[PDB]
Amino acid sequence: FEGDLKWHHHNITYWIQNYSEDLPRAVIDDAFARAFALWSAVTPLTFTRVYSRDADIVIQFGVAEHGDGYPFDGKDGLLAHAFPPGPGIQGDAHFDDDELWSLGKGQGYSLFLVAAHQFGHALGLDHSSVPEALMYPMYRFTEGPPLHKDDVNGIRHLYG
Amino acid sequence: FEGDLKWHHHNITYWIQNYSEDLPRAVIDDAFARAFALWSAVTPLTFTRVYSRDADIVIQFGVAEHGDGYPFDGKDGLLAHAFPPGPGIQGDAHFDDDELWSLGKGQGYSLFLVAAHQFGHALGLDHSSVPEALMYPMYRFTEGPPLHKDDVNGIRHLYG
Ligand SMILES: CC(C)[C@H](C(=O)O)N(CCNC(=O)c1cccc(C(=O)NCCN([C@@H](C(=O)O)C(C)C)S(=O)(=O)c2ccc(-c3ccccc3)cc2)c1)S(=O)(=O)c1ccc(-c2ccccc2)cc1
Ligand SMILES: [Ca+2]
Ligand SMILES: [Ca+2]
Ligand SMILES: [Ca+2]
Ligand SMILES: [Ca+2]
Ligand SMILES: [Ca+2]
Ligand SMILES: [Ca+2]
Ligand SMILES: [Zn+2]
Ligand SMILES: [Zn+2]
Ligand SMILES: [Zn+2]
Ligand SMILES: [Zn+2]
Repeated sequence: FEGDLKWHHHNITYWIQNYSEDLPRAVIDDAFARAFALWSAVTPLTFTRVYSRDADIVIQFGVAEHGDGYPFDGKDGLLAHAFPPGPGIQGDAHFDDDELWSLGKGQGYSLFLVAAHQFGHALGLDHSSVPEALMYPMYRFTEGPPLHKDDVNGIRHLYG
Repeated sequence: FEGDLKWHHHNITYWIQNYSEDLPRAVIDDAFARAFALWSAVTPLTFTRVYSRDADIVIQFGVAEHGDGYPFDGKDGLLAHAFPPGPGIQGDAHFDDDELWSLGKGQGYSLFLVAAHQFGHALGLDHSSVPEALMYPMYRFTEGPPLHKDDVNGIRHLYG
């Protein structure tokens, strides 16, 4: 509630600028697609993968300094970040490639879960006080449906 | 916090209820004393160690669910928590003993710097937006003085 920053059109586009070596390109594309699908279902927004610098949400993996002014910190600590909606850097989502990206139970962080969390930020969502919620600021691996009442109440407040 | 929760007396008392086995008791006593020393310089408050359950700030090391419905999660993730000022549970500071507590550069998390962050919450400070600030909610080890302008502006907003 320093805003509320939101997108001002429904058909949001995204560009996967570059890839991590941790997973196959196809797997990465799918993790990101699944992560948008979670928000797609609960909002009037649609997400279209495009191959253009002019996409609303540009996705990159970057280690340390990746030229937006906000260095990653090597392994652990900061996992990723996303800028709230608006023009340019705003809306973009950056994943620290000093982390080990994976999917499923085990090593590293689920690219899916972390992307779903970053994309909530890329839609204008802040952190939730609810510990189970996707937008709670602490990563916990879960096999369960990632969205909870508080996440859905949050986007509904913005787009609903 | 909610309505700027703050203490309404100047002589704040604390009780170290139990001890982690990670460090000598004497080192633990001194780590916590130093953490209070940092907030006493910039505030009207003084902190007196007492040996009573009626202390304002009760300090304890615990694991998982530990009595307050706000459970810890084993090694890593959540490090500690403290409650804003007020009666009973309010003001108290809990340290996850599934973490390794240490001092200096190396293993584990510095009890001194974590205590200092927790005690700022136990005085009524919320999280800071400024990544260097002691009240920034990401642990980074540092040898430099812990307080930054944002922390001290925060405490002065509460206690003048
Ligand atoms: C803003 C970004 C750069 C980014 C993000 O959230 O997008 N990240 C920043 C996150 N940090 C925060 O912005 C933040 C904001 C508000 C609150 C919090 C927070 O409350 N964390 C818990 C704080 N802890 C306690 C406390 O601070 O007293 C307490 C409230 C439980 S703590 O135990 O974790 C803790 C304690 C002490 C300290 C400490 C700090 C300084 C000195 C000494 C100690 C730090 C943390 C964290 S991140 O770390 O790379 C990240 C984290 C989680 C996810 C995620 C992925 C999938 C599913 C769910 C989550 C993705 C990315
Ligand atoms: Ca953008
Ligand atoms: Ca990192
Ligand atoms: Ca990686
Ligand atoms: Ca923990
Ligand atoms: Ca108390
Ligand atoms: Ca321990
Ligand atoms: Zn970035
Ligand atoms: Zn977040
Ligand atoms: Zn507790
Ligand atoms: Zn904190």
